[PDB]
Amino acid sequence: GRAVIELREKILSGELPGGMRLFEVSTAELLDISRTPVREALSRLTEEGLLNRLPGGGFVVRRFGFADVVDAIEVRGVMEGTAARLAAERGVSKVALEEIDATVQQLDLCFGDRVDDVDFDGYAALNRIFHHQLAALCGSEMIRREVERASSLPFASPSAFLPDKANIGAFRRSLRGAQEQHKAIVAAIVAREGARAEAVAREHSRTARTNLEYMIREAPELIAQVPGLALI
Amino acid sequence: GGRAVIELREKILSGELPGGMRLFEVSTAELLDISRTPVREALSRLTEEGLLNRLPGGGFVVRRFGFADVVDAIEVRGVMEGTAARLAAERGVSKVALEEIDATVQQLDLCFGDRVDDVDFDGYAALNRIFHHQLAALCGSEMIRREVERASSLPFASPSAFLPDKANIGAFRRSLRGAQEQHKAIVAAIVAREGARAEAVAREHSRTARTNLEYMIREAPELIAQVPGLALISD
Amino acid sequence: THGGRAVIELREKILSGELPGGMRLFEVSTAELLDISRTPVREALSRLTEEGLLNRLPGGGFVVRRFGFADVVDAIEVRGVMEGTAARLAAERGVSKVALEEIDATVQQLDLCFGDRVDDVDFDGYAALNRIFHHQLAALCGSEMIRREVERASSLPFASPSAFLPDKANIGAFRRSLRGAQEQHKAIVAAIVAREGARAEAVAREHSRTARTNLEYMIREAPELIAQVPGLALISDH
Amino acid sequence: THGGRAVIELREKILSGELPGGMRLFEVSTAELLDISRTPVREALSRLTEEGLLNRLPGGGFVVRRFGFADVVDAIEVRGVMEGTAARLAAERGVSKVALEEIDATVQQLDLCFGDRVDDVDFDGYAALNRIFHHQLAALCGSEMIRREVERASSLPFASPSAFLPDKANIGAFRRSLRGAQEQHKAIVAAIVAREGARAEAVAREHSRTARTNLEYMIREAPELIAQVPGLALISD
Ligand code: NA
Ligand code: NA
Ligand SMILES: [Zn+2]
Ligand SMILES: [Zn+2]
Ligand SMILES: [Zn+2]
Ligand SMILES: [Zn+2]
Repeated sequence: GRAVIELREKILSGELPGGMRLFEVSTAELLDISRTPVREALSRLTEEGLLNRLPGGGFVVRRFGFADVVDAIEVRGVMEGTAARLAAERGVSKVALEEIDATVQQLDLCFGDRVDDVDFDGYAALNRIFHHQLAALCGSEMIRREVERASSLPFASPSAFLPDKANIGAFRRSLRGAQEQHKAIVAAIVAREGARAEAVAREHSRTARTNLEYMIREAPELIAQVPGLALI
Repeated sequence: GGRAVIELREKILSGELPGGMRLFEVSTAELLDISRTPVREALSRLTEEGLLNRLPGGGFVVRRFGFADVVDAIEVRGVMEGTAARLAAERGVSKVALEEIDATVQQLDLCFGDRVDDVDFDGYAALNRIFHHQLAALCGSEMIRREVERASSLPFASPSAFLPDKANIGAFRRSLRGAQEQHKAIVAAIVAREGARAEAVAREHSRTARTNLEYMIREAPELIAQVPGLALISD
Repeated sequence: THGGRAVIELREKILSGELPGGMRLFEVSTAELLDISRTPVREALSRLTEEGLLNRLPGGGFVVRRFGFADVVDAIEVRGVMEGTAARLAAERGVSKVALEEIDATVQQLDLCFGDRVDDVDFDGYAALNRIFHHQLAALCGSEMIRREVERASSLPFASPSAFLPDKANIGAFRRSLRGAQEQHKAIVAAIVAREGARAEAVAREHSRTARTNLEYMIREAPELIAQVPGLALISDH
Repeated sequence: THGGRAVIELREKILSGELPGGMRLFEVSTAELLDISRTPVREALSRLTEEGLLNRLPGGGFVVRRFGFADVVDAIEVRGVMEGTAARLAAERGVSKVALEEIDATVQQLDLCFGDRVDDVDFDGYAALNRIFHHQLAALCGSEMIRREVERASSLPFASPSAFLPDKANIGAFRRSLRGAQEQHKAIVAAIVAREGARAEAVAREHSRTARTNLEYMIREAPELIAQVPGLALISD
């Protein structure tokens, strides 16, 4: 319920920092909520990967460094590469293929005549749809939920490195190449080219890594706009 | 908490608590005859393990599995183990971690005799668990170790799942020779910084469990009941 | 040399379709047709067999090799596979400071070909520097055998890295495609520096799909460009 | 034919190391050495340049190509990469019922070369059937260009499937066993049937990568033997 939302907000803002131990009574007091919803909130946020359970009881706010962000992006890329390869090997229905191709055609409409001209917000929304469609493309529920789970951490999400404030020249310029990769993923799946589909979908996740590296080096003010990046 | 986890897992895997059954901490506490505090932890831990799903309106639901789920889970474990192998090959491995896994590989070789059938199956199964735990931790990333171990958390996704004690038969002992050659190649590829090879061999290695599953279905159906949760699957 | 001149002339006659696919060639008849001595012709026939433009027949003579669209696509695929091999081996084995500095310089020069508009691309400069980049990539791991085999896989007129970048292909659609191709050049070098062999191989192999896309664009949208790629106009199943 | 006999004799002399790497060969002096006419010697020297055993010199004539241990390893690497490509393309494009039946028959026949003990292996039977399996794999996708390039990548004596099998057998050089090699043959076919291109490429590449581990063990651990082995004696190191 609302206990999950409030607790999640306090973890993501760094208010409850990594390594902080949390107990049902002391957390219920901190949030000013009953123990029953707090119990559910602590357990749900362990399942989400924001907290770890301690031996002997209680919870601890999970610590994330830059290396964890890079590894989580790498795991999303590996899992998205798996969804793409399995769709290419097993085949995709006419309908599912038509839907993902429609999203790709829609994403092309985000790009103007100059290298800088990109509808950043439209791209970010359509990009989420494309990645959800790719995760479900092979028709396996197990694959879909594992791909979605690898994309569940705030900084591991496909549109995590495209926040509203990152609508700048350098990030927009990068989206052209990223969209060419969306097209190649679909073309490889259609052609039953599993190795290519996996290779492009895995490489595509290096765009978020390259963006993260740009935020660290050239635009540190952007770090705070990425969900989860306030935890680092 | 841990005892509640064990008992609840047993009741799900036996089909006593069938797929689609809604569970609550009060009714589960009553059924297991355990306090609600350990039950609450057991329900949440078994959601993380993938045996239960949380319901939006409260409570939990026992997850249902088909043959396709078993095959996909093994595929995901192999993909993740392939990732651990590639990252250890690209990033490098400490002298100590390398010495430890190599010791496991040397001990695994001692399980094989002169005849194709002469195989210490039980020794192999125990050392195989160690080898796969060492591989998950090899690159030194806690995030990778955690995600590889999670991928191996389903009863049928585990590296040892398709090596139950009763599967100690000719056909299985013969297959272990090639599986051991794959363990050696994984370590050799990592040492040589050959990431593409390390990933390819570790991913292929997981196909051994898929072949074992297919052998159980077609040639030895009596073995199905030896793999946790496999007997419940109807397709 | 007399041998090298016979090679040039004979290659020109094969690529123009003057000596069509399936035509049987012998020393005497080739020497007569080129109006050159038998000694350089013998060398030219053997060198063009090694290049893949002729096949040896059981009997001492040769035959002009016939190519279809499937051959063009497979040749580009083999180049991408071999360039992916050169990239992976450079990433696994390591690259010398000097070789890395040289290929980084080519990548930096290639970036200078791109302007502010998606269309603003120095096409001719890109085509020349692209050849250098691909020669440097073939030699990057330091193996002579690998360099030799990668170069051979890039030896057909339509399998070469700048085959699908003829001077007349300097049009909007091609200039826009070069931006993504250059990002791939950068990623190949970055993956090699990071010892990321799987990534290096994946990007280098994907990079060769740019030529395949250029080919498909020539067939569907710009048929006038087909005749600009050596030997392409001969192919009847485009 | 006179030409073909000159090719065979010259190839034998290069492979044995009798004509070592770096040795310059000229038409008249080579014709005198082999005791053969001018016309067949021209064909032999040109054919062996096309095969990659000789290189042409800038001023005219030929030179026996030098191969060191690093060249052997790189040639096997190129072979594995090309065979991995043949396997992946067969898996992606699909194979006919007939071609699949033929290659599966070869795999079943290869099982017949194994006895109850690890050392109980019919090496000569295995070598012959293995060559067939690799020829069938190269042609499986139906592309003449791919078939041709895979065969070219497998043509150097030390990169050829089934090369030096009795020699490896003598010294226990099957570090990756022949049973493991046969399990890889089965997995290649199974991956192609299943349209699993990434798996087919990975297993076919590993199949050759492990063949190089075996040949490395031999060259390094048996130097006293390789100087008498045709196809290895020519190695310069
Ligand atoms: Na409950
Ligand atoms: Na309800
Ligand atoms: Zn995307
Ligand atoms: Zn294992
Ligand atoms: Zn290029
Ligand atoms: Zn073989």
